[PDB]
Amino acid sequence: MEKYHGLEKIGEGTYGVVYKAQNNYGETFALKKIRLEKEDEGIPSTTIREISILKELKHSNIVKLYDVIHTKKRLVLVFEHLDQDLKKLLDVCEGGLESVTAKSFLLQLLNGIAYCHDRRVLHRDLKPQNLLINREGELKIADFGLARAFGIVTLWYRAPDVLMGSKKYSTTIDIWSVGCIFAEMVNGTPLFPGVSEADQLMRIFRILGTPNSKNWPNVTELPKYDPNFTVYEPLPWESFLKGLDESGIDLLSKMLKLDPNQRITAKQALEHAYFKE
Ligand SMILES: CC(C)[C@H](CO)Nc1nc(Nc2ccc(C(=O)O)c(Cl)c2)c2ncn(C(C)C)c2n1
Repeated sequence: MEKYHGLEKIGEGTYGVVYKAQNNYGETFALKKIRLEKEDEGIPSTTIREISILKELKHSNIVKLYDVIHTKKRLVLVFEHLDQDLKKLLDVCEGGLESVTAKSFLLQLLNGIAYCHDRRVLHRDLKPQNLLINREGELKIADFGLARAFGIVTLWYRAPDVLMGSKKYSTTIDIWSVGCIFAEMVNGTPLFPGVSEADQLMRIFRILGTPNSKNWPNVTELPKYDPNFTVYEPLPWESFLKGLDESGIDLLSKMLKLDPNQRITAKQALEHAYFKE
């Protein structure tokens, strides 16, 4: 427990409970105590190695990992502390964020993602709960790389190929989640708040169109593709987006391509005219 005190529970995060604490030097940290489904199983050395490599992620928009504390069927990660998450901010912003704010958060999110992607680190569970925000307006991403170590459930940010059973390593999956978060920041409200896997696909297809072999070649190869999906035409973007100019809609349309091979990358998104304005 590397001598920390004043453990204050922030709440229950994705892989465990998070506490604000101070060290014996009086500096502030966030401690994540990893929840172990099978207490007896123990954490293998390969897992400890996969988490510790994440200390090498040093970027102004990635939450810094300082330490990995492993003692006796107990696993604690020491991170920098941030004061809020984007979910808690969006909860008190009626209608969503001002255009200048959403653009500033999207830029920072894509920068942090570009950095990890260049190192072949995936997130795969991006959501407003893991986009942390300080009082200076700086956005930093939490939990990048942890899905590789660790694998009720929010489906709202999951790409349709993942929902249909794709399992391949791919950077495209995080870009879908960014597009869903972008729309949430401008609309106020989540874009595809599904209640199950089947309903999550339906919410997506109702807005963006049911996929087929012509608009997504090779879609029929996904394990849970269903040749009976209801057929929905795509809606015009202007009709379910608000407070976004032409460039913003354009950028958003590129992140929400159903076919992952046509989806914009993080670095491509950072070059888009939306950010020159
Ligand atoms: C749900 C919890 C566990 C949380 C939000 O994602 N995780 C969570 N919240 C943090 N900060 C706060 C502090 C206070 C509040 C508040 O409620 O006022 C919130 Cl939401 C976040 C935080 N800082 C570093 N980390 C690392 C551990 C990465 C954090 N993880």
